[PDB]
Amino acid sequence: LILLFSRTALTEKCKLEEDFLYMAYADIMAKSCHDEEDDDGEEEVKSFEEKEMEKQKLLYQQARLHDRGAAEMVLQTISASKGETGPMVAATLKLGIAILNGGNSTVQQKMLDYLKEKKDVGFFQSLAGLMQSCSVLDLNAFERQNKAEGLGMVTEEGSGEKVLQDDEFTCDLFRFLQLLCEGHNSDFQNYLRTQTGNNTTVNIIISTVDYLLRVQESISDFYWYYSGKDIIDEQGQRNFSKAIQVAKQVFNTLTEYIQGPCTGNQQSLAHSRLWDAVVGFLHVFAHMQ
Amino acid sequence: GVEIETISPGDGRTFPKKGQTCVVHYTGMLQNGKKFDSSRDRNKPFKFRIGKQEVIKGFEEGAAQMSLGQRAKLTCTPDVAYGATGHPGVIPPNATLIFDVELLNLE
Amino acid sequence: ALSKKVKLPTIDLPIESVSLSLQDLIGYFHPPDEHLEHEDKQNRLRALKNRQNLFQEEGMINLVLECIDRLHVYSSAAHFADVAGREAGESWKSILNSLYELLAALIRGNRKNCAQFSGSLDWLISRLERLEASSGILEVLHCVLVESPEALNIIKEGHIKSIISLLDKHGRNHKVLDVLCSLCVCHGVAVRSNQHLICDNLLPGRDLLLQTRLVNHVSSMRPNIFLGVSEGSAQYKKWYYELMVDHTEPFVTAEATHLRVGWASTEGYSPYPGGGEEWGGNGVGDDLFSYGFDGLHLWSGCIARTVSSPNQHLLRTDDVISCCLDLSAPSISFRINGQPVQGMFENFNIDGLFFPVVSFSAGIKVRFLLGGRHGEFKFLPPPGYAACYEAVLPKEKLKVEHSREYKQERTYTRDLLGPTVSLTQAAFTPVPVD
Amino acid sequence: EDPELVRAMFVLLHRQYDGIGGLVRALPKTYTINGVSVEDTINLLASLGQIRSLLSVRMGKEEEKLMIRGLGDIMNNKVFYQHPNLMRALGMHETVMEVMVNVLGGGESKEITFPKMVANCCRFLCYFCRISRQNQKAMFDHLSYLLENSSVGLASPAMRGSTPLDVAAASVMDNNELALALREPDLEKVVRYLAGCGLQSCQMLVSKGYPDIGWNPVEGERYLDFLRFAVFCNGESVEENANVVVRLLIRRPECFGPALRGEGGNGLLAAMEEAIKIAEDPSRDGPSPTMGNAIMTFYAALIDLLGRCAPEMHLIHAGKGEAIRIRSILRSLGDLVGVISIAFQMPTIAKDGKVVEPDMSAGFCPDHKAAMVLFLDRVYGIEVQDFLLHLLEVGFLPDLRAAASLDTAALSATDMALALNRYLCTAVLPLL
Amino acid sequence: DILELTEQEELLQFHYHTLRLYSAVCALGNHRVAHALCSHVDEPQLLYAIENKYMPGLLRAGYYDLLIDIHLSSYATARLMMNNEFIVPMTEETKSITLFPDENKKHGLPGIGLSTSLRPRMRFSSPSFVSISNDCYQYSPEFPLDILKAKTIQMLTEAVKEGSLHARDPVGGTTEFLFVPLIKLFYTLLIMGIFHNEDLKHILQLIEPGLLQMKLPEPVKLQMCLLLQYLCDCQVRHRIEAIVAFSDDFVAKLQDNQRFRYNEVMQALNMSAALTARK
Repeated sequence: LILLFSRTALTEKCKLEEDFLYMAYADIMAKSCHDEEDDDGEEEVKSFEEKEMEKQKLLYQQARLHDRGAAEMVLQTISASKGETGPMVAATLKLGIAILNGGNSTVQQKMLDYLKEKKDVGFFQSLAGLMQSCSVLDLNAFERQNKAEGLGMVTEEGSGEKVLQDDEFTCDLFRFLQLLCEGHNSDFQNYLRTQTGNNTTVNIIISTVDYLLRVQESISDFYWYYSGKDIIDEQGQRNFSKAIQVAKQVFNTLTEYIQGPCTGNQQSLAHSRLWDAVVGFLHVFAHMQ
Repeated sequence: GVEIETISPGDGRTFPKKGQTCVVHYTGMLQNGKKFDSSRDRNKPFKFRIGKQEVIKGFEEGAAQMSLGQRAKLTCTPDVAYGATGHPGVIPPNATLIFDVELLNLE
Repeated sequence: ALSKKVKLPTIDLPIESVSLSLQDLIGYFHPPDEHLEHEDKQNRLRALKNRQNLFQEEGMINLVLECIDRLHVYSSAAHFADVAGREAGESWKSILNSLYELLAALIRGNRKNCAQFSGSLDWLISRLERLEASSGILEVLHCVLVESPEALNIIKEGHIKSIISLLDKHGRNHKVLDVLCSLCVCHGVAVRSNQHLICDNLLPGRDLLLQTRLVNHVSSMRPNIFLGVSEGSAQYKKWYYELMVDHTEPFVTAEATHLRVGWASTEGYSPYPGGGEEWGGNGVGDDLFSYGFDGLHLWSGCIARTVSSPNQHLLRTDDVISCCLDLSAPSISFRINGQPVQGMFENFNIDGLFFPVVSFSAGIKVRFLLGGRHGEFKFLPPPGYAACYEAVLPKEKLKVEHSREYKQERTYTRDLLGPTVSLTQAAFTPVPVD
Repeated sequence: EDPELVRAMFVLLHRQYDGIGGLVRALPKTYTINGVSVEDTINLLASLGQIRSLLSVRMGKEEEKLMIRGLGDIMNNKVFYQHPNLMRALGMHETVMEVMVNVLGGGESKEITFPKMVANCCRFLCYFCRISRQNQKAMFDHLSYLLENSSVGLASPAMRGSTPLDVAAASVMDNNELALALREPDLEKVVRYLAGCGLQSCQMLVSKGYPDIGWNPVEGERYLDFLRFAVFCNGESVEENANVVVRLLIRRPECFGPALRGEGGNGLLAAMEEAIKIAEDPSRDGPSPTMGNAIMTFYAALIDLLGRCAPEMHLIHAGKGEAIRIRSILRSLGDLVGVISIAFQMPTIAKDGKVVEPDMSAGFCPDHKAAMVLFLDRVYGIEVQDFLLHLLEVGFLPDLRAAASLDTAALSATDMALALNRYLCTAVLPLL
Repeated sequence: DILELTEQEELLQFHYHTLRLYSAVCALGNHRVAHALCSHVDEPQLLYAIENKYMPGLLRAGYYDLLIDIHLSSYATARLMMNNEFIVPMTEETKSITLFPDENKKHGLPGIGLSTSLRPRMRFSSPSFVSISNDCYQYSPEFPLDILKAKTIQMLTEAVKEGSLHARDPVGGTTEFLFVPLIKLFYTLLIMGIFHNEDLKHILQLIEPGLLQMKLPEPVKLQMCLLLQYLCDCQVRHRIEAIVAFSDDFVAKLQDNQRFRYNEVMQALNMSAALTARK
């Protein structure tokens, strides 16, 4: 099955098909590896009798999935879409974060070896396209949606929002980036900026900084729009929570990029447009508080 | 128009009239032994009614001589056929047709 | 540079170098040889498609195809070969086929570029005006049909008739049909702008229409009585035998019901179930050399030779059949129910030998009445005639045989019968000596 | 081997494991017809099956006739307009869209110029909007591509200029939510499409050359009509769309001025007189025995769009809602102030008389005057005594004509009196 | 002859490509080409070609594909396209449908059941080559299905009996050339609802113990997957019919209960739209 998916993704199409079977099986695998609840749940359980067993079972499930070549399948499926946002890319990223949970190192080594031995160029370009295709708060869309059928949702057209086109997809993509670079992986940290073996170099760091600047500008514009009001709407609460979660995920991804001592990544951060983003965030915080 | 070569004995008293269906189990045949359609391999009766000219006039001109239970060999002039080109796809142009019409029942 | 019939030693004409270049180019466009692994095959296919698209864009926005068409000045088999150098078009067919194959491969590409060979009429009619090779046209039509079907509207009734006429003057090659399959639905990818027009136009031409037959199986029956007629030492010339039929229902399976009581020529007609361009024939009165007698119709080789006689009817129940034989003066007349019929047969196969035979189909019952106690003659023999009994050999009993076929329907035993037409091998004649 | 085999195998395995998924997917397709209407549903199902069978293959000469016959058979359907939910869930609109893509093909070829299915299907699908607006919501997604390929020439009214804009107009007929859901890029697209109609005209009707039909050109009015439908509502003017529409229209000059000088143009005081002197006595062409209505109709459509684009005053915001800036901008486009003289003239001439003389072909229409008075009411209004003291009437010549044209005659009346009556009905200037 | 083509390689290819052309010209529905093709090949010829044993494998598959593309092409395609609509009418006979035939919650036989859906009309044609305006049709000739079903069942039983023995010499050509066209014909006859209840019972009992136990090649597995998909689709259709049959009674009870409660403030009291209607 994994060979079938890999050979379907390897053959060029210049178009992302539907492939409902791929979606169903990626969802099945992601739910199979999602044994944990990632919440409080029960009371304070002891942290060695069950925690070690849970880690061992997660490692066993990840080994079962990736011993057949799941990592190569995920990389090929990501590189297949030439920077086009699609549900199949979302399913692939969900599978990636499902098999990369816990900061596994064997899958990271396998992906790095595959990328080095194949000299792939479409992966980084696809990642840059996905970053450029991400969404923002879209203040004008929220303003238009606020005034509907006189006031509110009197028309009852549907339960949709049309205020953040891709927020779960963006969070999944950045969680995949963080997990893929987790564990102070120095070679993988340096591989996202240089690509020495590759003929064409794409800087993921600058794209991440640009996306952070974009979301900071969007949040500041939302605050400036809402500065005249006094009470918080429920839609305002949901949009604020989504924006805060996306910004927190981007910040975590940036921390994992330079968590270990990496001179090149630190200099790239310093020479980027980070400082304007931090200035805007501080300006937002000083009045949010 | 048509030549009637009887190949079976007939009573000669019962004749097909106008306004009633006639059961005919024939077998078409082109020239030099070729054929194109048979109406007995399907094992179904072929019933047609006289008056609306839904069938070619060759059958009408050929069924006015033989009686019930009499098998005859028919020949169709291209002038009395469909036309200069005939039926497109099964009849060649300017070609005569051979039939083996037979009357069994009259209703 | 040598198109204008210039002097040969002035500017060189390196046929060997251009042949080597063409061979290297054709081997350079090799199909990816899919028997190897998927990764390398996919890489080769991607490189080939990108190369072909780029070559297209670089080449025939305004060039390449014009150069190839100007190169195609070979309109004579050997005149231009002799006029310019020793030979010019020694291998024109192979290079033309390979050039069209590479052209179609370039047209395929990434399924996004089909303009020159699919949106024009002059180049298509220039291709169709020669009609020597069909590999390139099939490839380009198949690729257009796969990508986006829009090159079939160019194909008109004239092109279809020209392609069909290729099967008439030139023998079948199974490639024309594989092309006409590509001018059809091809399981979904169809356009009814003109493809259905030409599909309906395939039928009235009747140069593609084929005829199929379905005939019942029949066998020939002969007794052991051999005439053994010779020249100079003849013994008997008169014979008379009759047969009876009781169950003779027609329409058992179809109109193809065979029931013949006459004779067929020994030389020319053989017990073979098929063969021949003119439908062959495996019964009496089936071939051109026989006549047959069903009582009404005497066709031979699909030729209308019916006779006229009063009270014409099939060989129904209680209908006698009589036969007459003569050797000095050819005069054969057939009498049914006491009334002789017309159709006198003259100058039969006097030279040689012939045997009494009869053909029959399924669901028939016939009786043999040769004479004596075995055969009771219903009607009296004509004057000057003798019954078919005097030609009985001693120390044997007359019976019927299998008419020199191979094997009948046997369940357990599986015997093989060797070459034995009759009692002798060289000639079937008596031995009068002095 | 044979990866299609393993693909089908695992598809079947997953589908048989996840029966709940098949159950939830199949249920929206299901419908339920009651009793008697089975017979009329069978014919509809057969017609749709024939359409779907012809969908995969393309259309030619007789196939267009077959499709039109099938559509004529499907129009006289009882349960067509009685079960809109079945019509939406049965996926006909996707079939018609795919047929449209097949007909258009690559584009800029127009092998067959006979769009009649699309207009009838769109109008009959969008006529009902009180129930199951989800069909219009679905067509809103296709609206972007539909506006992308807005070709010229519609066979149903024998007009040219915009083939599929009727579908868009029916899509934004009376839906305020759909109008609010409109975005900026498609408005930019239609603005650039309108900006391309600035080329001058030499003959009575010519696109590039070799004219065929020279009755009446309307190629410049369809875009304005679509913008008017997208900027207004049943009884309200959407300000969010109006602001971006007027900003895009004012950002670049696209209205060519055949009588003014310099950049800009849009001079009514000369162009209207040129139109009424070139269209009343002569034909649409210059040299003609004793442009046409196209230029004046285009100007009236632009005026209607601008008037409906102006924000409503003293109804929601009166001087405290940023509308002052846009009102001043609209006022700056004086020639626009001095349109009362334009509204005063009555260039119709009823002619007629004693010896029959029926039918008019080059008559001024009162709808254009209604457009001028609507623009005046929307922008300036009659809230001040100055306008009443300057005009004292909606019009002297039209009112005198209406007073004179009052007789029980089948030839003098029922030809122009209806238009004047409608124009007087639409005149609310003396009101308020 | 007819069997001499097993030696002549070129003539066998010629005839196979002629059959492929005949299949390709008349496909995806056609008006007059089907009749002209039926002029050349008739019912008894096709029946003997599909029932013969010594016939070459290529010609057998060609004749099978020709028969399917002439007769069972348009109707089967139309039914396949409509099979994803699930339009269930409400009459007096559509209420007697349950999820299980008994109270034991038995799964039951997927093939046998009561559908009461909106099936298309099976209207054939009887042209006899002397007629006019013969365009709306399904079958150019009148195939006798009563003997066709029996022939198909008999040949399927013979084929599975031969394959159970695992003979070295197959029927035609090899083990797949005799088996792929037979399953193709059986599948394209089963999807059209031609088979009756007893034929469905025989088919189900044929594979219940087995057809899936021996070794099969790839195309036979493809055909088996298609048959299983059709069976599961029939099960889904039965489930949907049972669901809507229960839903009619449930919504009737809900309407009765809502009518029992008195809550009306509109001027048009006791109106039908007060139960279930937006306005």
